[PDB]
Amino acid sequence: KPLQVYTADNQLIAEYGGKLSIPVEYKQIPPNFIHAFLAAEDSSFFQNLSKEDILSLYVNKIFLGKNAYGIAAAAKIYYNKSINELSIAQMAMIAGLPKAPSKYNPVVNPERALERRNWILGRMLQLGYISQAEYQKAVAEPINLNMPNRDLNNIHPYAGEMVRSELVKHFGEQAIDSGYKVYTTINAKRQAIAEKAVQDGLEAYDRRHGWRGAEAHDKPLSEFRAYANTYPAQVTKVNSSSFEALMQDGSTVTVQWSGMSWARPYRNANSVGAAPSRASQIVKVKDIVRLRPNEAKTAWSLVQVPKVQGQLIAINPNDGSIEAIVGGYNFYQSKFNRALQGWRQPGSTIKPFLYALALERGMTPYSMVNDSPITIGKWTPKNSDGRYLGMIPLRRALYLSRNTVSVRLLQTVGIERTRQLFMDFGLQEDQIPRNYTIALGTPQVLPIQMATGYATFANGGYRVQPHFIQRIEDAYGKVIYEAKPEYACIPCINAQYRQAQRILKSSSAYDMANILRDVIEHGIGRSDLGGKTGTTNDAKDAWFAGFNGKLVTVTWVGFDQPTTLGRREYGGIAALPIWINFMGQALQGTPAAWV
Amino acid sequence: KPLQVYTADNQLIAEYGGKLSIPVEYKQIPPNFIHAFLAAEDSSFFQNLSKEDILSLYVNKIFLGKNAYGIAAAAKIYYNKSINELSIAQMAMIAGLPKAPSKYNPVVNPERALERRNWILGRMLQLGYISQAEYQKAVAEPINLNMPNRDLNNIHPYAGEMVRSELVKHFGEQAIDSGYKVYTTINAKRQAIAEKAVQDGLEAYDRRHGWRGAEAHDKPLSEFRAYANTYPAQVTKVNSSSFEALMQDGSTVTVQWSGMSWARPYRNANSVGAAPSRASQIVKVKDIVRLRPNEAKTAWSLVQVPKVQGQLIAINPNDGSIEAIVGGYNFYQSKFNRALQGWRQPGSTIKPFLYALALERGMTPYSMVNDSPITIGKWTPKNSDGRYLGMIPLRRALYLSRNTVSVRLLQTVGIERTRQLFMDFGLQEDQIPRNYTIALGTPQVLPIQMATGYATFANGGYRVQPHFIQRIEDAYGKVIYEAKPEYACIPCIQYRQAQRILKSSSAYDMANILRDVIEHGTIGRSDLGGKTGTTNDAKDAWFAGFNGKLVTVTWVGFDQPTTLGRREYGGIAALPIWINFMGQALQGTPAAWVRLEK
Ligand SMILES: *C(=O)[C@@H](NC(=O)/C(=N\OC(C)(C)C(=O)O)c1csc(N)n1)[C@H](C)NS(=O)(=O)O
Ligand SMILES: *C(=O)[C@@H](NC(=O)/C(=N\OC(C)(C)C(=O)O)c1csc(N)n1)[C@H](C)NS(=O)(=O)O
Repeated sequence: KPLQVYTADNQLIAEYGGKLSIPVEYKQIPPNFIHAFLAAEDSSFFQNLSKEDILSLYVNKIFLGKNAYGIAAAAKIYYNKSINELSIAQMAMIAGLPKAPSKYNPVVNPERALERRNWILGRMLQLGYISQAEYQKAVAEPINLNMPNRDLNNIHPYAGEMVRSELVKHFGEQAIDSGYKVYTTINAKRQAIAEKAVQDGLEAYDRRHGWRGAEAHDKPLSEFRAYANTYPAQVTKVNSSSFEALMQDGSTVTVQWSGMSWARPYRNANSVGAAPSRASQIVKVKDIVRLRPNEAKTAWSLVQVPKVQGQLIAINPNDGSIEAIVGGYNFYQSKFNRALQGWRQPGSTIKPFLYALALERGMTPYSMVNDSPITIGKWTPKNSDGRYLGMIPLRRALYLSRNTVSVRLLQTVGIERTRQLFMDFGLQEDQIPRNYTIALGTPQVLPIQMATGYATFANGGYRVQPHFIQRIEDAYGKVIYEAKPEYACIPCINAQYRQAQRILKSSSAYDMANILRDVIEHGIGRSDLGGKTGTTNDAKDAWFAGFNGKLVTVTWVGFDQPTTLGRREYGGIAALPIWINFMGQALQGTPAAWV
Repeated sequence: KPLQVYTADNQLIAEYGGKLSIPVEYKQIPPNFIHAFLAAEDSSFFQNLSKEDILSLYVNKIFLGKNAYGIAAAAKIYYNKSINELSIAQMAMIAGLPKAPSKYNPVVNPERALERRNWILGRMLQLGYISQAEYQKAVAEPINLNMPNRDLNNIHPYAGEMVRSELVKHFGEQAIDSGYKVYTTINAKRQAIAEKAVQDGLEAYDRRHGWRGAEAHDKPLSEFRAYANTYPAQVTKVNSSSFEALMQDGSTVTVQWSGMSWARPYRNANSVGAAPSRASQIVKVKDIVRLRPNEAKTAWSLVQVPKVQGQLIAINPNDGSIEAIVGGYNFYQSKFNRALQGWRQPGSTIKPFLYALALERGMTPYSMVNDSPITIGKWTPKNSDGRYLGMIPLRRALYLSRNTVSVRLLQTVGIERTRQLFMDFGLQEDQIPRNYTIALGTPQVLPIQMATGYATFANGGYRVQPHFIQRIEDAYGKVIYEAKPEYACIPCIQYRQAQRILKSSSAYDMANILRDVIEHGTIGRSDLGGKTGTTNDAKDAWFAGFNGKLVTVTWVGFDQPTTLGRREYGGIAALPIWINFMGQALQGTPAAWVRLEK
């Protein structure tokens, strides 16, 4: 009974196997397997009937490491075999594990394991259980691990892993052994859209930054893996306008000029070389490249896995339901989920929060704010363009992200009142400094926390908690957990007990939502959308946080090791296209839904 | 449901607790405990109130290290507390364990444990779960582990551990979690006798070789343990005829001259110094000594834990039932079991086996054998006393353990026939050389193997297998295992008949040679036979003996082979232990001898 993961549309997306026990009838056990146990220790005081008799009481229970309880579970976990498919050497390997299933474990100590195994094999021979022929064959046999994957997550990988890693982080490995059916809030259609939007958007950034050369040269093709619809290939012949490449299935393909002409060489983030004029400028024979076929598989193109990373998080602003989550370019690259674990600075993307606090004090979007030079101790917060617009409306100050106005508003609204608000918005106390730079978007945040914050605007001023579990059923069919979330608007559900806490005045949240809608309509065929771009120092991060009354989406683009994305790569350039693509498709065929 | 260890007499002597889970109703959990779990991680995506509802599904299952499954089992294992007796700091400590019950465990990483705990306490404060008063109190609170012992083995330690260690060696730690009742072959009365006989015998050897000085000097008293009716004490004041010592309970005691005057100093294995004339010659202030009190209490005496080791193994020669087992001086001094793990040379104790084969070939105890110098290619075996008795009867050659006669009999018998016999009674093929020195007792053996050997004489020529399990019951009362041993004599008690490894007449004649050896070369008994043994430079002292109902093998020696002394023999050293045990174990039982079946 594995841990089962479902989307909100009843689709089984992942299965997590825990502690495994496959009981077998004693008479079904190969005699050599019993012999391997009998030879595993020099002396039994319980040729020797008694140990065989007492072995039958433990044979399906013995902890053999790596979640294996009993001989059948070990045969499955280690070799993906039935006990009847095991070789003498593999039987001797398993029989050496009861004593210390870590010291003699073949996964952790392969040397120490073979030492123990060969000793048992030698003893099986001395005891007459095996012939010298069987013995020589078995000692020469390598470890031969064929460990099946028991963590099945090949449909919506980020969504599946979110469940396993969270249960394990909070409740440890026993959470998987439970055999529970976890019904998530994940919308499979929206999840599929998000995965494609992040892939396309990262590839769009990547391509405009240029060809970075083959990922490897003169390395074995078998050491590479396909992912994100990219297939490792080896360059075998280079011509003037085309090249030949060897695939992982042994077939040779040809890439025509049209499939590689895009390859202007990357020089740095703000520079690409001249458009290629010959295939020899792009590839060398023995290069390990990535290719992509078309739908028919009649044509192939030279592609590139982006070095840049990204994420997308989409929540329901009324209850905090996580509808879609993408934590990187592709889950094969690494299990790392940037939506939940990726601490980055939010930049201008934090301003709607602070400005909503100014609106709380009695200001209006039209209220005049002062964009002039300022000082705190010695520090001078300067504007992006080194310009000062003087007295301007609050809404224009926000749209143009004026840093002196922000610092001035922080002084008006007080640091602590803002820190408490950032905390109400979802933000971590420890990650929020007790200084004036917070008005700038200096606190490190998680994209999920930003989504929670933007939901306050979409919902009318309420604090919602992001959640991914709708219900949990036991293996026997009983509902053991039903989500009871805090709702911003209870009448809104029935287009439910817990009412969410109001963290912002209704009028301030509504005003900020409309400023955000005006911002998105001065920088999809929809009129119910609002949003804010963000970019950090030296374009180390590109953000877009936006919403409608039914859905909040936060997109991020950047390198894991903070490096410039490029002079031209503002939040509005790199993150915004991902947001648009997802939102346009996720909201296609839904009526206008404002605050 | 722990693993229960029982004696043949249906008496519980040990309990082994495995994986523990004490389920609790959610409403019975202190709110601060739930708060500690809520504060254990920065973000929950299941404030964060949803984690509370999901926590109820895991609260009795969460693996918290050291066999603890669930909050109540951790409160018990770590603090011997109920969840309602836990402090805020202890609740924060437990709540920090789910993530990594090894990287944050207070038993293994106390530094990492406190780091994680204090962080959780800090977060409980920031979340408003605890006041600053509750917080300052809790951070200042030390680890405060009060771990109850769940491996109860304080009655017959070597017997209890034999069961736990064997199940764990063959079937791993899951063997304990099974909740099975093991009804063993151990006789509690005989086991109690054996423990006392080994202790007394080792102490008798020890005392005559002199005072070796305190076991430690300027070391912490808390690092020592009481065992074998010896209590660690620290010398605090030394006078002319007496000394003051600090006990583990904090009380100061006085040892008078009478309690320490025995302390002639050990000079070497064959020498002791002058009798002490003042307490300063025996003890220094800050010395870690062992003391012993009266039957009630009035005075204390300076005692010494022997450096010498010993063992005793007693089996039933008809089925191989292990009736008594003592693996060393004290299980608390050394967990190691010399009866089952102590590979040593048997010396002259092997001779009855070789001489028995010579009887199979048609020789009689009276047959003349040649005790003269002999050369086996390169090797020249010499006799113990460097004497040669010439033509002597086979039985006298055995009694006086004549090495040249043994080598001559090995040539008559043949190495392989001998090796086959050694293997037949349990000796290990790898431990038996393919040379003439085997006649002298050079193969490395276990005392349990020697007991199995000597049972062939007591039973009339049969191979029995030593065994400690009579039956196993599950927690629900069902018999899941019943011993089906090989019996030497079935009418004597399915049923399994043991294999004959020696001729009835050979076993009978060797038994009577052994009887003569014990009756006329050393209890009010005439049904006993036995053999002494001593190895080169008295590195080992043995006594293997029996009656028709019981075989006992005793051994004395140092773990790192060193001489016992010139005088220290068979002897002398291992024989008094055997006598003491046998005399008492057989007290009130009729005469029991072997049976001839030509
Ligand atoms: C908003 O994201 C805003 N960015 C900034 O205030 C920050 N850097 O801006 C400069 C121009 C210095 C840059 O080098 O990009 C900033 C805030 S916190 C941090 N680490 N950097 C931009 C200007 N507004 S947007 O509308 O262009 O996104
Ligand atoms: C038998 O145990 C017999 N001992 C010997 O043959 C051995 N050593 O004897 C000497 C005298 C050297 C000794 O110091 O004890 C011997 C056998 S195997 C080995 N490594 N050494 C003794 C003397 N006879 S008994 O009657 O005491 O058993």
